[PDB]
Amino acid sequence: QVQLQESGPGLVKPSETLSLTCSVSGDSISSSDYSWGWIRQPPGKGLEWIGTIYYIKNTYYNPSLRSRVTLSVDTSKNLFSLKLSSVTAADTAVYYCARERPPFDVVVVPAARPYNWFDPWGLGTLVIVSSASTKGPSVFPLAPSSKSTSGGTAALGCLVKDYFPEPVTVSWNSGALTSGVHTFPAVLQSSGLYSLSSVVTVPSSSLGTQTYICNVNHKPSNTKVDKRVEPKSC
Amino acid sequence: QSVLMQPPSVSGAPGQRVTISCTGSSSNIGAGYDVHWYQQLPGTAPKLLIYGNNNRPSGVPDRFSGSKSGTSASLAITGLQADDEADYYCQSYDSSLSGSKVFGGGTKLTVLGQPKAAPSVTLFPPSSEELQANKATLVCLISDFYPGAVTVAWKADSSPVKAGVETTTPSKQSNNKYAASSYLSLTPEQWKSHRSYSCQVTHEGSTVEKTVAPTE
Amino acid sequence: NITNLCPFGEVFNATRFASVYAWNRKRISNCVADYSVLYNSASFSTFKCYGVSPTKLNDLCFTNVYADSFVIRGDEVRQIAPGQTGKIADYNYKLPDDFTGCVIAWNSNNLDSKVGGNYNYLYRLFRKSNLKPFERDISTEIYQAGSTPCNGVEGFNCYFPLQSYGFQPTNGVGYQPYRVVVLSFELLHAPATVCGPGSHHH
Ligand SMILES: *[C@@H]1O[C@H](CO)[C@@H](O[C@@H]2O[C@H](CO)[C@@H](O[C@@H]3O[C@H](CO)[C@@H](O)[C@H](O)[C@@H]3O)[C@H](O)[C@H]2NC(C)=O)[C@H](O)[C@H]1NC(C)=O
Repeated sequence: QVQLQESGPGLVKPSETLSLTCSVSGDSISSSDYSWGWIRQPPGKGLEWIGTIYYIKNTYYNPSLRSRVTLSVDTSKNLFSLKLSSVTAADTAVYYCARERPPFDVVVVPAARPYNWFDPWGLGTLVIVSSASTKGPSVFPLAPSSKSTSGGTAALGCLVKDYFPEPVTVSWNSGALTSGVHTFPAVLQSSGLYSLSSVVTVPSSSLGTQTYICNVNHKPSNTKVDKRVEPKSC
Repeated sequence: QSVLMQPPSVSGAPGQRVTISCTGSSSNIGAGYDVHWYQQLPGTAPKLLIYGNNNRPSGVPDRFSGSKSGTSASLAITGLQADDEADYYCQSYDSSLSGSKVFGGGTKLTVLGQPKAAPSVTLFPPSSEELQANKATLVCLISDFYPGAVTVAWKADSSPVKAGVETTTPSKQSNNKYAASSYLSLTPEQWKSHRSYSCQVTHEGSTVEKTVAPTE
Repeated sequence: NITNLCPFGEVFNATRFASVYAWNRKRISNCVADYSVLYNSASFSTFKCYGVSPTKLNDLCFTNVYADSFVIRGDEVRQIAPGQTGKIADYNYKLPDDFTGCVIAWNSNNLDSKVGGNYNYLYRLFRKSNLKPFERDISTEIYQAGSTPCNGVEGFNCYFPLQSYGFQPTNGVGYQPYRVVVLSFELLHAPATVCGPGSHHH
């Protein structure tokens, strides 16, 4: 059994240095057989190798990140560490450490490095890069255009833009409208602020008859906003 | 963006066989380097599934198999079970420039538990309220699709737009089908500098697009 | 009385072969060498001779013969020939342009690959200059690709000079292991000491 445990600050401001530490249990980081690596995953996206350190001093870096990556080993704490300089919003990701092992029955470990795989993996730690202070959202109407109006159903909604931190709650007509409603999870923008949208599918013959208000609540900033959504012409 | 190319989604009924390809080039898989496969269950870290093209670590069931041929590799899953719904990643080594480990873009495997459904797409231009606030956001809302896997691509006068785009992972709505959203954030200047913008939504290999124009 | 056949099975039937970067050389002298039985000893994928005609090799004599042996992958057998270039010819085993000898090779997938992979056959990937004919580089010094010295440590622009082949049984033939034996014939201003049966010496 080998276990790896990440640890790092959850939030870092842009241009700062991200420092992460991975503690190894059930093995020695002074190994001349195994290497120790970092991989990351932006929320909702794929995996990206950061770099690897082997036998205390040997390093191998992702070429597109090499200038910003520093790896090191502390044998007294049985851990290895990652430092990523000059972070931007593109560096918001879950960071995993992993043991990188060579194929079985290998005599010359450094010669087999291209055939290494990752096993086991740590639990991962989410790092958000943002300079955002707590801030209330702006609410804009997503009006039903002349398109859906011509048919049977009509889609309309509310854009809840540039708030921090999460979460924000959205209802419609103070909770009196619930069917056909879907409120999406938030995206984190490169500004370091969140946005989400809430949509409702409604009968087209209701657009003059029925009022449609989205109620938006952002408790951290103590902000509440009602927005009426009407079919204002092009 | 990833150096190894995987299909974004694969699906099969419980008990069927399923394959996930992983195509590289003569500088990685075609250069003789091994392919490893990791399974990422939802909410969990990746875990080793296949190593060295076709070897199973202890604990990985018989139903998983791997192979490689030329510049490509393949993960096969027989007797599909609900436990198998996950994202699968291939990984190899690329010798170009100074050398680097490379990953595929990942494949969402869906074990079918309901009928397939093509997405409905609605593209909202920036509201006049937002434009008066000196901002522009195009909102592309996608709903009522299954499996919950979709690829979103934005175009400004047929030119692919990468920056200013953010997209949510498909999540279930009240009828248990899936929905997703994508945003293109622009300044008003660049909003009005193009004839039209396209939100293109690819689902199970079929692409539907919606278009908006600042004039219309 | 010199009825002792040359010990070719010692080289060809050796249970283990060397990596190409540390290729082996066996000195063979003071014996009789029929090459017909070599060209009939097994099914060789490659059997090319340079400098002397392969028809009447048996009617020739030489001071001594050297048998170099190693493993490479299939697509690299073509580099074991005069005038060739590539990582093997440049960095691992180099034949001269005026080579006189024979290159013999056969597929060893049944011996040198294994399920899960055999990664213990290595080749040299980096070198500051090309090998001269028949020279050998067994060093494992970190390769300094850039302006900053390596101090025996791997890093950017500091690379371990050797790399594994990945030999698995289901590899394409171009990536399967091949055992290679190179026969060099030394013609020196000295009495012959290796002779074929069909020469008028015998
Ligand atoms: C490497 O080892 C193999 C196997 O031990 C050698 O092949 C063997 O070669 C002998 C040659 O003396 C074969 O015996 C011959 O049989 C024929 C008639 O079939 C006869 O005309 C010969 O006089 C001799 O008795 C033997 O069958 C053969 N074995 C196999 C399995 O092919 C091979 O020669 C060795 N290589 C070298 C370079 O020494």
